[PDB]
Amino acid sequence: GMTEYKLVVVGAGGVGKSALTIQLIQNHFVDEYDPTIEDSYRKQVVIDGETCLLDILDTAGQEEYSAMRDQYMRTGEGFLCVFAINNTKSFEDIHHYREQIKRVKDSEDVPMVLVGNKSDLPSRTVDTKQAQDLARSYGIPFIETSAKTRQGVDDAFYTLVREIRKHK
Ligand SMILES: C[C@H]1CNCCCN1c1nccc(-c2noc([C@@]3(C)CCCc4sc(N)c(C#N)c43)n2)n1
Ligand SMILES: Nc1nc2c(ncn2[C@@H]2O[C@H](COP(=O)(O)OP(=O)(O)O)[C@@H](O)[C@H]2O)c(=O)[nH]1
Ligand SMILES: [Mg+2]
Repeated sequence: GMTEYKLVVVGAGGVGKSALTIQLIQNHFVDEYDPTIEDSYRKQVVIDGETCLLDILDTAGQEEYSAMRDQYMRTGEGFLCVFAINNTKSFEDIHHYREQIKRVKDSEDVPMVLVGNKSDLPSRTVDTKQAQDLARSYGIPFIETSAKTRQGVDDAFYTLVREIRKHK
């Protein structure tokens, strides 16, 4: 049977969660996607020669710590924690996203990748060393991406699948 991997993309509003998801789905950069739309999208891909089905939840909206939202997020098998390299606040939020993921999964071992998006921009405020060091602190991979140019997009999603495979 073809394995399906449920991946959830999280991070502050405006970091490029939708742009990254749509680059994976459409193979096209979408600079404008209603920031309120939270939805899921599937794609069949080959990852290391194995054809699998990805189901990508692109999160959006206000925080809500409720039984129903926790249940929806608990469906995720792996998470991309996305910040933008020109937005320090988005980077400072990362620990909170990781903490909430571990809380809903009730696990100290949740497949996760740190993603530094907007790598095409010159306006960097978060050094690559700081981001690599954050991923090292938490023992997770770090991928530099640009939804604009497609830099890192497969690397981010496919690495997360590799992390789910290691966990399962
Ligand atoms: C960084 C904080 C600090 N608070 C002030 C506003 C900014 N923040 C903020 N904003 C918007 C969203 C989130 C946020 N934090 O986790 C999450 C996710 C989706 C991640 C996956 C696991 C769970 S489980 C659950 N119920 C969630 C929810 N809602 C989440 N989303 N956090
Ligand atoms: N230059 C650049 N802009 C990006 C990139 N990804 C997203 N954007 C822009 O960042 C803003 C937020 O993107 P969006 O995908 O809506 O973020 P979301 O709120 O996390 O879903 C929009 O103005 C996008 O055009 C990227 O990699 N590079
Ligand atoms: Mg969005």
